[PDB]
Amino acid sequence: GSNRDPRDHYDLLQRLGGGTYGEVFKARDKVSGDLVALKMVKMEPDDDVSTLQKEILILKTCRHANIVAYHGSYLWLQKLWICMEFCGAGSLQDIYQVTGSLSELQISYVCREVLQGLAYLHSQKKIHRDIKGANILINDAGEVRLADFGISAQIGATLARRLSFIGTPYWMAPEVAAVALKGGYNELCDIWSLGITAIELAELQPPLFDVHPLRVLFLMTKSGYQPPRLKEKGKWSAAFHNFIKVTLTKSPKKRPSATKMLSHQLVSQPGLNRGLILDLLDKLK
Amino acid sequence: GSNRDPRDHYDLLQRLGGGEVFKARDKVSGDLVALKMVKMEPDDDVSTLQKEILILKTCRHANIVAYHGSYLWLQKLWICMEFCGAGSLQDIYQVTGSLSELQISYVCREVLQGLAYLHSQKKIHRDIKGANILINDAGEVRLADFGISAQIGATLARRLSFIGTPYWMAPEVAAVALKGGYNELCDIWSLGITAIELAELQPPLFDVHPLRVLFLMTKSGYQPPRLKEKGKWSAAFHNFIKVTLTKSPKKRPSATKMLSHQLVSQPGLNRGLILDLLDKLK
Ligand SMILES: CCN(CC)CCNC(=O)c1c(C)[nH]c(/C=C2\C(=O)Nc3ccc(F)cc32)c1C
Ligand SMILES: CCN(CC)CCNC(=O)c1c(C)[nH]c(/C=C2\C(=O)Nc3ccc(F)cc32)c1C
Repeated sequence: GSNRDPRDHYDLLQRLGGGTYGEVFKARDKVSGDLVALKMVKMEPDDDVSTLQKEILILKTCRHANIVAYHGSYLWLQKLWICMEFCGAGSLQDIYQVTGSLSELQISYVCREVLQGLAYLHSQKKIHRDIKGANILINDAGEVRLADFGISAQIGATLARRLSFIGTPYWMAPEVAAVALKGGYNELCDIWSLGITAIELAELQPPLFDVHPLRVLFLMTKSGYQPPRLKEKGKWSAAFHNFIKVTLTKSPKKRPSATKMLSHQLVSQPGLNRGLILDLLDKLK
Repeated sequence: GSNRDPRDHYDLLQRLGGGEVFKARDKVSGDLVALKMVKMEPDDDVSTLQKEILILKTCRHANIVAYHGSYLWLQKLWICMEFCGAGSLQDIYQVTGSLSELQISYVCREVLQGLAYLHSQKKIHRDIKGANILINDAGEVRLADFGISAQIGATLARRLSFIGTPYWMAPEVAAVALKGGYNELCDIWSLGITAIELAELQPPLFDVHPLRVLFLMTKSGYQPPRLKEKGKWSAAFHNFIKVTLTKSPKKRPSATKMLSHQLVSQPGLNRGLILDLLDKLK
């Protein structure tokens, strides 16, 4: 990247979102006039810039239609600015909080595009680790995009010990919870999270959203633990109930991959296109 | 690193611990080393492992195992390091029983020196415990690695935290299941749990389910653990435990500040205390 003021190339506009992790702002390229998203990562004076730089190189090497495009980065006065593709409708959580439940075909389309993104991430030896409505972006043309590629499947692989992770517990696979008492998870943890995300788009929250997050992880490690299910049987077709059953299979040895899931009836059926989301975006008035 | 068989330079002697480690001897110098072996799959990315190795090459301190080189051969990645003859403190205490207070004080002083270094290099260990603290035949103390960068997933527009063993994790690491993050002071808490582990042979609440231990750390009225038998230990050891086990990371002292504590500043802390403990194995 460059050590320069990003205002040299962009007009900084409205705050789109943020958290403790950092902020994201709308902006416009001064030359082209195209809108972009600018991730702003705040640094402390003693933070190691080289580690941030290393992460950026992953954005420079990975490219896919269903992951937000990367345009460049600016390090300036303890702020790291990352230029990404703008997605006008924000996240699916921003959309379903206004619009209400998504239709079965809208969820089918979302899942297909997210599986295309996951199949790519996984082939590049990355694991997303937090697939959920808030981390799936939608543009004005109704196209689906992941906000990042995740990070390497091998974290601390050279260490003589294992490291587990905590993403958002309601979307975490059982074997990630079990790393607190056993060893190992792999890229299939993202397939379970996609199944919870389908329930989250159908119903307006994931299963057990009112239970404490560490109790949700605890219940997943007990024997006789039953994976979650759609609460209304009649409202959804057999194909959707099966997609939920196979994506939410308890054992990762029996859970299908992103490539295998792209052959499932729910996401292989005709009539899945960006137009179904353009209909969802029309419900904002 | 090299793309060649490590057996070109090393005589492999013994399997040590399962993520596989071998004791070996250098063919030219005759010096013993530990060789870590990582099995790779045909489609694994080589650069990701070699990026990790570089971190190993950049960091150097007496209280972390020395790195000697690496070898890639037929989908096996080998990392050559300093050999620590007595193994881990857990391998030692499972035979010898409880460590003495002076032995614990010397161990903590040495680990704090390693952590102060590790933290100045912007790393976090994330799993300080007896099994991850090595001892050599001379009774010197070494961490088995330098940890990983303090920032993992920093560029992501989301919170993602990487987690060690629940019984040794700080309350703010448990709170990550609800909101926010944590910092390097989580290793100071883990060292306080390790001191109780070396004194009692188990960390606090070892019979409670690991996720239940973490759940209790997020509740209102949570109270940190203490040493069980008050009269066996001096007030300096009780105070060391009290300050390292400060619930709030904002009030918990740094490794540098903990190095001025009476327990680890007292005279007579040297490798001889550990040579005594190693005599109990024989
Ligand atoms: C439907 C609109 N919403 C109300 C319901 C408004 C709230 N949501 C919004 O403003 C919003 C918009 C319009 N874009 C983003 C985020 C990103 C974007 O565009 N490219 C990225 C690339 C990476 C990244 F990590 C985030 C983004 C948000 C949160
Ligand atoms: C006497 C042996 N004991 C039986 C009671 C314990 C068994 N354990 C043993 O033998 C043992 C010994 C003698 N060294 C190690 C490991 C390491 C070593 O030396 N340098 C490293 C550097 C990095 C690392 F990740 C591991 C090691 C073990 C497990």
